[PDB]
Amino acid sequence: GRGSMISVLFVCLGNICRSPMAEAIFRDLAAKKGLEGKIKADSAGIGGWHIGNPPHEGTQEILRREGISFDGMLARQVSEQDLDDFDYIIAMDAENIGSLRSMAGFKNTSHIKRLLDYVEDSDLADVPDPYYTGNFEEVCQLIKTGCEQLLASIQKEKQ
Amino acid sequence: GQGRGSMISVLFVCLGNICRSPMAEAIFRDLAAKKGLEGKIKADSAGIGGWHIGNPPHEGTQEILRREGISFDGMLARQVSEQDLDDFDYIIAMDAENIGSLRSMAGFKNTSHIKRLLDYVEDSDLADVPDPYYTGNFEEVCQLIKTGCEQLLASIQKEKQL
Ligand SMILES: [K+]
Ligand SMILES: [K+]
Ligand code: NA
Ligand code: NA
Repeated sequence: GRGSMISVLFVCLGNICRSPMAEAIFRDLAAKKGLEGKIKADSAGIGGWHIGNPPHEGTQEILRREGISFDGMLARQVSEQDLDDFDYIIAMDAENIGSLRSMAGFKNTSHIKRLLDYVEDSDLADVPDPYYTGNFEEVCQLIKTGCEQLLASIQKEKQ
Repeated sequence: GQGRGSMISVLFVCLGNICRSPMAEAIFRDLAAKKGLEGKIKADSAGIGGWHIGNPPHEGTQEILRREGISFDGMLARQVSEQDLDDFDYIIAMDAENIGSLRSMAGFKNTSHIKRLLDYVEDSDLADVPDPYYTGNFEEVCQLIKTGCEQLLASIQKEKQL
């Protein structure tokens, strides 16, 4: 539209469960708002065990039932450069925040926030890691509402 | 129980290494001494960030420690490094952010020995020790760190069989 494309990076630990789910859901929400030419999403993980792999089967199953594509999505590890490239860096939990701030040397981190920061009220602050819980349904609900509220916040602030 | 064999080492980690981890270091050391474990367990602290390197603990923590009649002679802030991960048997973080920072630092190194202090208080929740550098509340940090160190020491005594 007017000016540069907005970019959003979702960050979790493995970049196989949470952040890919968020990337795909957010992308789908944006597409439906007709914003695909104005906002772009990616994800990445703090850790590197899963680099190059498709999302966890649990996340694939969730997305499939939502009818959301995830073709071509494959884990990658966040880098320092990502901090400069992306307008919004959206962590899943407090551990991820700690990782990102330390990577940034505790400088220029105002754009690094948790997904549930965008959900007013909200009992939870963290999206739990289902690699450990097994609870992909809970994650899906938390990520859906978080993405809806994040998109609205970006839509407001940037247009 | 146990100086019988190699010394067990515990590193307490917070953000600045001036408020929480020094308080935990001093308190935990005091608890270990009371149990007669000075010859078996050694504690240290360190911070994620580097703003306060070389400084003594925050005045609030000094005041708490004075009240508890616990010494902190020679305790001076330092920043945690990769080598600390391999050196210490236990790495005990004050909050989830601290854990995440240590994870970013670890690379391919094992991180299974990195836990939060209040993970050992089974089960309170509170899970995080609040940062009094920001909150201004040294009293609640003292209470949390006392109970956490008590449970931590008991867990180590059970695990290492003293
Ligand atoms: K990715
Ligand atoms: K220290
Ligand atoms: Na940026
Ligand atoms: Na070790």
